[PDB]
Amino acid sequence: PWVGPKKGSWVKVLRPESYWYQTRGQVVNVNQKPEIKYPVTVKFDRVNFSNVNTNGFALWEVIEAPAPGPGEV
Amino acid sequence: GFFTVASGAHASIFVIRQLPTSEIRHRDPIIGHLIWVCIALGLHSFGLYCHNDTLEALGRPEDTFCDNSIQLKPIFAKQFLGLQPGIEVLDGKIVRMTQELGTADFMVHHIHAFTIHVTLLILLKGVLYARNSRLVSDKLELGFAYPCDGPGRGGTCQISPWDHLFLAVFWMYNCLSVVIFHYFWKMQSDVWGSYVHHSSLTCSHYSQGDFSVNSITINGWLRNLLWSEASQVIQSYALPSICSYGFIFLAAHFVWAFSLMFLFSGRAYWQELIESILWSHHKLKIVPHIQPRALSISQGRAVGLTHYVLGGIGCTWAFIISRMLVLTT
Ligand code: CLA
Ligand code: CLA
Ligand code: CLA
Ligand SMILES: CC1=C(/C=C/C(C)=C/C=C/C(C)=C/C=C/C=C(C)/C=C/C=C(C)/C=C/C2=C(C)CCCC2(C)C)C(C)(C)CCC1
Ligand SMILES: CC1=C(C/C=C(\C)CCC[C@H](C)CCC[C@H](C)CCCC(C)C)C(=O)c2ccccc2C1=O
Repeated sequence: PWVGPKKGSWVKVLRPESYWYQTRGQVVNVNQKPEIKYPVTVKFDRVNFSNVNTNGFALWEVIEAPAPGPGEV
Repeated sequence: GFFTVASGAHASIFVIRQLPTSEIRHRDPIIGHLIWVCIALGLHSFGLYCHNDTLEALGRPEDTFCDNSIQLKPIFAKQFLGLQPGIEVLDGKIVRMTQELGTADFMVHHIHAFTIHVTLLILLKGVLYARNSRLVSDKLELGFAYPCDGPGRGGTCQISPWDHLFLAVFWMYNCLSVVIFHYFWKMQSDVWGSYVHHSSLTCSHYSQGDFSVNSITINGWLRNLLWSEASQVIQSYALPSICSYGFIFLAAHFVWAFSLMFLFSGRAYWQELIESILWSHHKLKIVPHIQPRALSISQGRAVGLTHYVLGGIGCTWAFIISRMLVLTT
């Protein structure tokens, strides 16, 4: 079964040190291997200071959220 | 000055992009001796001025370097035109007059040499140490215009030829400002002016020939040149002719001061402030998708340098032009 969020669904990042903390991204993929500490892959339209668009998060660092509306990050 | 610093810049770029000449392989002696000559020149030339200031303040003019006191005669400054004695005049003005050199001219010329040599030192160091150095050995890989290599090895700030130019421009501006002040004051005091009646004329100069007596001290430069001759520009508001020059004087002071912002501050403070500000925009749903960023390090340096030079040049421009316009009319 799918351990993490569904592929393509929007997840709100809960990692305090993340550039996208409390903002939402799209789940690119989730690693089903139980040995992966940070399986979920989330991409965001806003590049961070290092011009990086995607990142890897653990199952406890992302929660399911609705897609951003107009003017929402 | 600007084109000389440009030549230094593009010499550095050529060294980065192409193979340098073999004089770069003993660069350490070259720059070491240039450093020594810069230090010795600055010490002697400027410390003569400082000695004059201190001794005159203490009340010992006999101990200062001047024509009446200990005098440094420019023996090598010899004539070559072989002109006839006298001056050339045209309708109440001195079109041509010989410039008489003394201790003040000696001191100011050696100040000129010192500043030229320090600017050359900065440019030559940037050119010769562009590819690599003892600090960082892959400066060629880093390129031409990079801010640093990191806080490591003590800190590698402004190791790039771009930053070497960024400093050589400051030094060129300093040199040219001193040159402009020397020319302006010397011409006003000893060359330009009117005359009052074989006929012998007593020449009334605009600055009253005070260069040879007051230029020997930094206080003399501050008082008789900046303060005394800023009367025209500083008091130009009511006058229709030069009110613009007075306003530009003020605005150039403002711009020069504003440059210090970028010259002293750093990227991270402004980036963090921008993020804190952007919090409110995001709160109110004002989301700029071209995400605001603080100016890069090199850009901040460039902006600071540009504003600094522009403000200084504007102040000098307005001051000299106001003085000349008022005096001649
Ligand atoms: C052991 C002491 C010593 C010695 C023998 C030298 C020797 C030299 N230095 Mg100097 N130098 C020293 C200390 C010393 N330095 C220190 C501590 C500094 C750091 C501020 C420098 C910074 C320095 C620079 C930046 C440069 C030199 C240069 C030179 C060379 C030319 C001479 C010159 O212009 O010096 C000028 C500088 C001096 C400090 C003079 C030498 C100091 C003497 C020996 C002091 C002896 C008396 C002392 C004050 C007694 C105090 C006693 C009290 C505390 C009880 C020469 C090889 C120049 C060079 O390389 O030219 C090619 C050069 O550009 N030096
Ligand atoms: C330190 C470097 C330096 C620099 C950049 C200048 C720059 C200038 N000097 Mg010179 N000058 C210097 C040293 C220097 N001087 C020294 C040490 C003295 C003796 C006190 C003088 C005495 C002097 C006079 C009297 C006059 C100038 C003038 C000038 C102008 C050039 C025209 C001229 O006649 O030059 C002449 C240049 C010299 C006489 C110096 C020769 C070059 C050096 C000193 C050779 C040393 C090398 C030696 C073989 C090895 C030394 C080893 C070391 C370990 C001790 C210009 C502003 C003229 C000017 O325009 O005045 C308004 C002028 O009238 N200078
Ligand atoms: C709050 C006080 C204040 C402040 C912060 C400033 C700030 C400034 N003034 Mg000043 N100014 C002030 C009060 C102040 N002024 C007052 C009360 C007046 C009277 C109305 C003036 C009149 C005035 C004039 C007329 C001018 C300035 C200049 C400037 C600018 C200097 C920029 C620079 O880098 O110079 C660098 C500093 C120097 C080049 C030194 C110049 C003065 C000394 C005494 C010359 C000594 C020469 C001697 C041969 C030794 C040289 C050594 C050499 C190695 C450098 C700057 C905006 C001048 C400028 O733009 O300079 C380029 C300029 O034109 N000011
Ligand atoms: C590129 C480069 C650069 C720059 C350079 C320059 C700036 C140069 C200049 C040059 C020059 C500008 C030169 C000139 C020369 C001159 C000459 C060579 C002349 C001489 C003279 C004579 C020889 C004379 C003599 C006399 C006498 C003494 C007396 C009487 C007689 C007679 C007149 C004969 C830099 C470093 C930045 C960087 C790297 C690269
Ligand atoms: C202030 C500052 C900033 C912040 C400055 C920024 C972001 C510049 C702002 C750019 C604006 C948006 C360009 C538009 C031009 C001006 C607003 C024009 C004003 C003209 C007046 C006459 C009204 C840096 O990012 C920085 C970085 C590195 C070293 C020093 C500094 C530095 O000093």
